[PDB]
Amino acid sequence: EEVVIPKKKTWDKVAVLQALASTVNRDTTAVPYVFQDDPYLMPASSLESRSFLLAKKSGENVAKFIINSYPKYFQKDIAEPHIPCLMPEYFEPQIKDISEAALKERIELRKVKASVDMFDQLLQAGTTVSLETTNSLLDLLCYYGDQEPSTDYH
Amino acid sequence: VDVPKDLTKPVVTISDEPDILYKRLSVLVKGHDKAVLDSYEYFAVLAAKELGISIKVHEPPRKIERFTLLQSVHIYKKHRVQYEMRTLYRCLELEHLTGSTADVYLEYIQRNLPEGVAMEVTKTQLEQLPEHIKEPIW
Amino acid sequence: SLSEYAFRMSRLSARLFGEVTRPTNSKSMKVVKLFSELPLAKKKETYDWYPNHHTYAELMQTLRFLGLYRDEHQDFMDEQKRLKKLRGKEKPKKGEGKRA
Amino acid sequence: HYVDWRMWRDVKRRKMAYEYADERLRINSLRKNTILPKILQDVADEEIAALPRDSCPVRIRNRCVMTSRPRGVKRRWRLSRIVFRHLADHGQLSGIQRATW
Amino acid sequence: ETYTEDFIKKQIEEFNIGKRHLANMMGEDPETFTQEDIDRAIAYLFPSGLFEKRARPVMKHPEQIF
Amino acid sequence: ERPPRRKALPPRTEKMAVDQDWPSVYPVAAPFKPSAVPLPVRMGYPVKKGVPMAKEGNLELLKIPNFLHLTPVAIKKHCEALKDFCTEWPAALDSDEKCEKHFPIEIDSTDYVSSGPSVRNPRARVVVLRVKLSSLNLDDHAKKKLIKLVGERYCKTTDVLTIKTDRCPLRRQNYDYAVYLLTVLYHESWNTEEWEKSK
Amino acid sequence: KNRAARVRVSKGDKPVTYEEAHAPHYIAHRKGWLSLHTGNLDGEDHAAERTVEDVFLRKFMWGTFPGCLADQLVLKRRGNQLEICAVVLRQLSPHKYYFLVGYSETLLSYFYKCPVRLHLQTVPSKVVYKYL
Amino acid sequence: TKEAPETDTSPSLWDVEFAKQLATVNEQPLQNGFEELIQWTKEGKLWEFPINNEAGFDDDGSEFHEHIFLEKHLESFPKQGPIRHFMELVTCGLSKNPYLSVKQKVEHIEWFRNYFNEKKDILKESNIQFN
Ligand SMILES: [Mg+2]
Ligand SMILES: [Mg+2]
Repeated sequence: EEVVIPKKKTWDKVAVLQALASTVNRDTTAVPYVFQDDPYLMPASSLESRSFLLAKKSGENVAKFIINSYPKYFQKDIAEPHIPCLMPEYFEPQIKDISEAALKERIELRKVKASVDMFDQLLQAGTTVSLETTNSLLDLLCYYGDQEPSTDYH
Repeated sequence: VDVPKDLTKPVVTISDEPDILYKRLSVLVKGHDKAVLDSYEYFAVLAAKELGISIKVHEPPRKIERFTLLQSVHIYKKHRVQYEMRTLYRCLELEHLTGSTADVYLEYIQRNLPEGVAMEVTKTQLEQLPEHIKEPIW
Repeated sequence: SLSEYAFRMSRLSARLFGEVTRPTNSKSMKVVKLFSELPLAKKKETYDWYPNHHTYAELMQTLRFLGLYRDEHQDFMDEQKRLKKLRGKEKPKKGEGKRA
Repeated sequence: HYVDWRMWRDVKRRKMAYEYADERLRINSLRKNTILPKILQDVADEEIAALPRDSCPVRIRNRCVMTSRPRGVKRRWRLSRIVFRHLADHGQLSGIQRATW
Repeated sequence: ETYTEDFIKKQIEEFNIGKRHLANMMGEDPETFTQEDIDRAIAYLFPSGLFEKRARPVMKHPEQIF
Repeated sequence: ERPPRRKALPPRTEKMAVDQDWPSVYPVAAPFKPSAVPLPVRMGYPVKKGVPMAKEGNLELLKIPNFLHLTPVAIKKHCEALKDFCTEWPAALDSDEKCEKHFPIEIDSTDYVSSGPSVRNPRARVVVLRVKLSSLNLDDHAKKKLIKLVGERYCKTTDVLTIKTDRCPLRRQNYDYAVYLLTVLYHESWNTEEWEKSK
Repeated sequence: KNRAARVRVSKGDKPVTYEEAHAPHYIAHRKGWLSLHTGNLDGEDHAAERTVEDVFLRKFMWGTFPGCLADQLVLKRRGNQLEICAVVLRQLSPHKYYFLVGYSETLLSYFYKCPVRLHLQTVPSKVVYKYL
Repeated sequence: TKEAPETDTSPSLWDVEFAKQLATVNEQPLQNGFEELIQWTKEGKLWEFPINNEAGFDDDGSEFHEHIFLEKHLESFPKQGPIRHFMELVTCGLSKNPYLSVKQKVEHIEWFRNYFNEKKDILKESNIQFN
């Protein structure tokens, strides 16, 4: 005798959550979910709607500013599996040698002023900068108009 | 009136690989509170019935851990404060499940596991004899 | 106190299951126990026993200087230390102390 | 910023012991058997004795992480009996109640 | 705290309106929902292990509470 | 202060119809919000000649792990959406005896769900393999040799060989080791050594 | 006489909340636990790290929302998530509350490497259970 | 369309920036609780269910035989004698250790290979031949 085993079914990690989400509809008595569900904190106007979200976004920026200003305080990783997105971000070039390979870093970091100054120094030293590296510098310079991209704070 | 006309359903693709077969899932859950375990059981049994799973529930005996501490900061040894931690149990025993069914049910009930309740899922998997053991080589 | 058959079957099972095969006394069996577990110093309970008090203290001190954390305790000892200067009980200069 | 200098000394001992644990384990294995020659085991006896004193795991003390109390500490919470009771009596430790039976 | 008769009357209206939501939540008939079904629903929705039953969440008719 | 203090709006439970779609109000697990739950639920040990405290600002109701997102209506609707993910148990395997005939080996593994930042649990690596020796093609000599090699892993009453493996860091490695041990045990049992004549 | 976590009778003019009005022998009879996690269940690990986190979070929230908290926090842990439920007052402007929620949720998620949510419930004034 | 795109060639800053604007047109605030859980799951912040206690941890894709059978590393050592017996005990312990990676177990053995090489003079005095 033979028993037929059913074929396995495979879905994405978020599929079950998406199936449960389809079952529910928008609650008409509630304000948008992003807001705090509290009578005192619920937005009561179109202007408050915008401002309350802007205040929350400002808080998130201030926290991110502190996290990136003091990485030391947020370097103890207790998460399993590791969460890359919840780690501090390092925006400063870590290669201090004057070379083409070290220059590529500054272009990846989008340091328009640092990259151009280093490219000039590299050219004055007389070392060879690859066409691809020079083209990458032009992409960075042309896109941002030789101006620094906006940052949180200096 | 403002109802979505069509809804994007999550994509489930039937694979070409045979599914796992589970003889039993023993979902043991621990909690300090009995009423919370009662509500979770009602949830998990109702979910199993609606999904066609065969579920049997029994209550393992509770475990109470007691330890003693000194009541005063200094001296007065005769005086003690005794503390306890109560761990209550509910064992949900599923039977004759498939790998896909078990995955769905487990995700659903584990995502809804209330705060302060742990789980230990023992999965018995039906298997066939390895090809090497079919006959001796010597 | 084993037969030749029993002894040789025990040695085969030990080889099959990965146990010690050569005759080893209880003293030398400690080497197996030493390398089968982590040293006590290497267990996370041991070396991560304390929370990093530097991180907590330094983080919450920075957040106070930034205006985002109110340290009621530190405020209490800053008012006391301020009233002691008006009273004359100020900390002396290091080296240039009362004694010499 | 540790509670006191005693806690700070234990913090350094736990760190040094961690750094030397593998080397100490390897040398002790040479000593804790009757197989190897006694001449070799004598050299290992000296080598482990020459390692820094604060690498010895027996010197570590389980102090209360909050107050540094060296005795009366519950190992599961790493808290002194006085600090544990403060948190338990205020209902801030999950599932811990007063025992009466 | 003194409970005037108007206050009690407002509490009764709230119980009757709340009773209909509780039947709607549990998917039962609002018209045959009894006090023993209310207690069963409240126990499921708000599970409390407190040993003393007078400390547990309750949804009773104001006449029996006040 | 130019205007009067900001006044809290009335609770939105006063706008809720008695025939609403409640699962839409509490779609997922959330803390008890007295302004969103249209129930006059009270909690708290009453003071003398008093009543259990009202729900607004009630810390006891906030401490309960509520099941407002798992009402019988929501559960039935949820499971209707999850039926697409399930596969059908083979109808042939009606009884446990039928399962044993076709699938003699049983592998037990355990998963531990705890709360915290780390999912790791060292107990999850353990694998248990159980197989009845009657399902294996063992002659008289082989069966006797196997029972002697395994020792207490064999139970005469049930005739089940239990191989527990926890040597390797991972569960997949312990499973491969358990299957490997069964293979070498089977073949080694069949092999007859010359020293076996000293029995 | 026992002292632990007992508010002592005065002249009848001291307002106490329901939490602080119950002595430790009521922690599983009339009042519940202010934190729910699995650390203290039988066979469960990491009770120590959960405890340190609770002590920090209660102090962080006390100083981050100075003068706003109307009662003790309720700390909830479900799997990887941490949920802080705080009963606050209606004195601080809503803009400042939204700023502090976005700031605290972000700062705490990066500190304890987990998704953290803060659920604020506002009350007009401190809820008085009795006058002691 | 084009039969084969330049997948190996990395995108330029313009291509990366244009792909960020295509995300912005569809960007909306979270609509309900289920959406927040979905976002966290995709970001990697939330655990993936059903819970697997080894999620994200693989021991360098090592096989069971690499952990359990470590005699291959003992080849540099004498085939017979006390050192062989002692090392057999060392490897037996290491084979029973689930808390060490294969790389760490090899380090233990490698350290012994060097130690005995340094002590060959003592070993020769004890009538033990190493390498
Ligand atoms: Mg000691
Ligand atoms: Mg007394």
